[PDB]
Amino acid sequence: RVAEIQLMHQRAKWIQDARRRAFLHKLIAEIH
Amino acid sequence: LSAEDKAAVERSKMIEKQLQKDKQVYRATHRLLLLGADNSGKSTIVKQMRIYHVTSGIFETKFQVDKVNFHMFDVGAQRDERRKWIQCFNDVTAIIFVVDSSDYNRLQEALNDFKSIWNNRWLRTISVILFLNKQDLLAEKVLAGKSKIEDYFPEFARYTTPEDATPEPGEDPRVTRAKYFIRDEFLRISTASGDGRHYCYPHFTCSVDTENARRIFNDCRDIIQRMHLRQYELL
Amino acid sequence: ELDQLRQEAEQLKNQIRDARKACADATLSQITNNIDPVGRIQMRTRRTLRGHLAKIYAMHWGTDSRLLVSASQDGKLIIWDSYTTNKVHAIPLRSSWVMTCAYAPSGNYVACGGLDNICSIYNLKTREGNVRVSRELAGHTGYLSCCRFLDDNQIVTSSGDTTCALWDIETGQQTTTFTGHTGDVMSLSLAPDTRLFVSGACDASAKLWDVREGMCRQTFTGHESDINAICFFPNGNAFATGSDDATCRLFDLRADQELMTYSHDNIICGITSVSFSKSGRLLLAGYDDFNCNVWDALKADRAGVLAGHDNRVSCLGVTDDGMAVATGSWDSFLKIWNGSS
Amino acid sequence: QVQLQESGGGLVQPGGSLRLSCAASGFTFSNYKMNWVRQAPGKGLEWVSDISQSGASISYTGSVKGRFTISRDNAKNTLYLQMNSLKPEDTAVYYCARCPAPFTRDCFDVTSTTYAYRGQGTQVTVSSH
Amino acid sequence: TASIAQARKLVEQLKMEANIDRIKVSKAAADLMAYCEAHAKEDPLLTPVPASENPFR
Amino acid sequence: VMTKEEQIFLLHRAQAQTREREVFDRLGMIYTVGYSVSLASLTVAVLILAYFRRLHCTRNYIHMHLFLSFMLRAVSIFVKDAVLYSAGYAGCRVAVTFFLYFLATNYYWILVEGLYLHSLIFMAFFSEKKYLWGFTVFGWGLPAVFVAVWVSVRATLANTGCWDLSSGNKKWIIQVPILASIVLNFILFINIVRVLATKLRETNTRQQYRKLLKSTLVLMPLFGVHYIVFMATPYTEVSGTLWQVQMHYEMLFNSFQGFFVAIIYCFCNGEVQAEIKKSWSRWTLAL
Repeated sequence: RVAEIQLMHQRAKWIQDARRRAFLHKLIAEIH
Repeated sequence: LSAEDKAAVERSKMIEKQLQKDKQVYRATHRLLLLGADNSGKSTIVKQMRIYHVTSGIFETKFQVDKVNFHMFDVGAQRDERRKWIQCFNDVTAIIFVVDSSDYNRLQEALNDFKSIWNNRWLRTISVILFLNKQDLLAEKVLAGKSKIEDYFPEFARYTTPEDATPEPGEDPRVTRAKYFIRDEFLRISTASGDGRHYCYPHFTCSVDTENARRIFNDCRDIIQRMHLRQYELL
Repeated sequence: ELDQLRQEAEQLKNQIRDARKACADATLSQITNNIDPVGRIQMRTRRTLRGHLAKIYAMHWGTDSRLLVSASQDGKLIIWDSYTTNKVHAIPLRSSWVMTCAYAPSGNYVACGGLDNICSIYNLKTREGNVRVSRELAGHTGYLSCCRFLDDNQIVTSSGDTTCALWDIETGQQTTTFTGHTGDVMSLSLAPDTRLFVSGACDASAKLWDVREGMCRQTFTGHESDINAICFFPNGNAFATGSDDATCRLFDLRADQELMTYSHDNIICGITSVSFSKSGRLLLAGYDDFNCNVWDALKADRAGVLAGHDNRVSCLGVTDDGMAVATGSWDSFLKIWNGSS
Repeated sequence: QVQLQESGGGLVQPGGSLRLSCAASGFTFSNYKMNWVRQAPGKGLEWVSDISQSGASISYTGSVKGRFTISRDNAKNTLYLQMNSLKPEDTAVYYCARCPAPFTRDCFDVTSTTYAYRGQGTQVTVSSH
Repeated sequence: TASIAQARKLVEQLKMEANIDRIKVSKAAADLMAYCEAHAKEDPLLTPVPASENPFR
Repeated sequence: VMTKEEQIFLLHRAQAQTREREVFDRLGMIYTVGYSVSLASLTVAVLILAYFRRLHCTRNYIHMHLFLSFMLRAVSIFVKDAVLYSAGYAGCRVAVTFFLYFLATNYYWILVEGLYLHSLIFMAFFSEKKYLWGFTVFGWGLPAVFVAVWVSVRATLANTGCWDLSSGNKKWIIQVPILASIVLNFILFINIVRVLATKLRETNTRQQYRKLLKSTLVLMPLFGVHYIVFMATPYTEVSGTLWQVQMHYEMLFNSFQGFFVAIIYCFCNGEVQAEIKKSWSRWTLAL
């Protein structure tokens, strides 16, 4: 397991998940 | 560029490539220096290594072991004094110093010669392949009992056989005790100075076995390894 | 009988010492205090001759001050063009333990020798253009330490058997033999007129010999250790000797005694090569401490230091016109040094 | 000129004592190692003992170990060899040898047949009358 | 042995070396100084030459 | 997963009508500082090695290549951090490709160092040193192959968004060749230590053991032993003690490996120190 590549992939996945969660939180604020 | 200058540059390039090929040949070959007293069996070792292959000033013998070429140089017609020309051998791969183990009276002279070689300023970085030649003669002299080493070396009286000794299974205990006493006498001088920059490789030679050259080859390998270990500061 | 001869020899030596003391009214240092000091000499490297496979043991300049011959202990004798750093020739040697080399004044022959006890002379102007072993000289029972050409037909060679010999190229035989040294002769220096030559040995003595006659003229015992190098003064009336005692000594062929001693507390290593410039004011000496020292011949001070070699200096030479100084070393590099204004 | 003058020797009864003195001139005595070399009749030169410049390291051969004493005086430039409990086999011509180079530990060829840096030596004969 | 012959040859050589016309050391030193001064300007090592005439540029 | 939840979520609804980033920033800061220090030390070492012609040797040539690989790896990491942090742009993919290539070259140059030492101790007996040229092909040519093919696969299979995000098992086209260099070289290291001990056993004394310990320590940064500490570890969540310890170990040691190697093999090298002392003495005497 390469530490650098694993960290890069984890950070990319975290960025995507954070964007999705930010959109969900922005939408639920208006909906709820 | 001038035409004459261009021709000079071309011939210089040709000489450079010839020198590159000569350097490639030279690096593969390893040069060794053979030393020993008159009573030592240097001539027999040279003859064996020449026949098996596996006014004059100096003699060169070329032998190939495992596709590796070694050039052994033996001193020819030279005076007793040797403090000057020995400096020519400051970059040889190894020095094979052959000692007549059966010569008790001249053993001290051999020890002094080995000490001088080991402590030479220009030979401090050159390892020595020590050969305790004529082991059968030493065994016969020990078994005879007419001559005792205690007279020449009183410290042999209190000497004891090392625990790490590996004698021949059918060898008399006195013979191996004496041979290891001689080896330890050489090794004390060897370890007295050097600080690990060069090493001694004592061997017991019968002047007729074919393995001697092979032994030298092995020793050379070790030296080369240690040389690399000295480049990486691992020793 | 032996005791009487020894007593007579001791009396003769005492008489010679008394004569030398009587003729030594004053020293060089006493009267050289009134001359302007040379000062701190600074020199820089102009060329770096590389290509030798092993340590350089000796070198010699040609009469044209352009082509220089160097010998390496890998079995090679390289003739370089100093100005353009090109390799003019690269002669392989049958014996790889060459210790000295000599360039003929005419440049048509190059001599070498070493532990093989054979003086090998090679041509440079062959009909086909390829160099080959022109002649081989044999007869020395010791290692060949130095050799110098007198002409295209005669060569003076000193060997480790405490013997010098004048050989004839055409016949390959010892025309003249010089004996008397007790220690191994390490170097020889030809006089400008080539009629006399000085030779230094390992017995802390130097001897002057007549080329045409063949007997020792003068003997000097100023040094305390083996003399490794010797060089004639440009005027031919003096010479300098370097020894392992870390001290150079200047001897005069007329005063028959040492005139000046060059030494320093910080210097404890041996001296390998010595040479004078055209004027003779500067004495360049190579030492085992990886640097060369240039001393003032009259003031006896460290005028300059040349530190550009990785290993000990083995040989030093000065061109006939004195334009640059060539210094060889065991680090397989030949450094050419010159001054700048 | 390097020269060494030896004194002491002659007929000595077995089991007695003797002293050999060496006077040095023409060189710095304090900067060279000193050795004693004996030549027995019918035999060659052999090393006996040696002492360094400062006397810190002193070594003897096997035949004379524990019997001879070697000392040096730099102020007087004098080398002393005190021999006790002599043997009939110890008769020989004794010479003093100097290291060829200063600040050098290895005496390469001080036992050479025609070594220049040695004295004339003195005869030491151990006989009973 | 050749010890007697060697001693005789050494004595003869010493006799030959003793009968020489030695001169005062001061005169030899003065001659050396004069030779050094006369050729001082002809020594490139002692007096560096300009790079224009120097072939080691 | 990504911001494509908009489509499905809005269609369904119309038919029916901080610790993690802190840890990431801390890791980024620590490895950036370590890699900057390593880059400075390694460029100083490269300048020192190139200054003196005596140091020019095959061993020092391999050391220079390793230092250059480390410097390129650090530069690529910095560029990737700049481009990604603070979108399928060509430069964005190129930065990640260069980062992966330089990482692979660094790993394979550590492997080349190990192989060269092993050849010197076992294979370079009385032979020429032309194999260095082949090592160069192993140093840069081999890493450039399997990465580039991966790029082609990345250009032909998905080619969606930035390449910093995992898209299956294609990353093993690059990781698997690297991991071997982690394992095999490590084995060589052990072998070297063994024969090194043998050499000590052939020269002799308790101090020998002490030397062996030192002989181990300076050997650790060159061979990259620390990787084998966490080489065999599967994917883990961004939380938990295991992941935090693994990151704080791996990033720190990888950042400081170049600095340690530069100190040990260039700054602490006896030949380099002797050359520096000689040059300083010459400069002081001349001035």
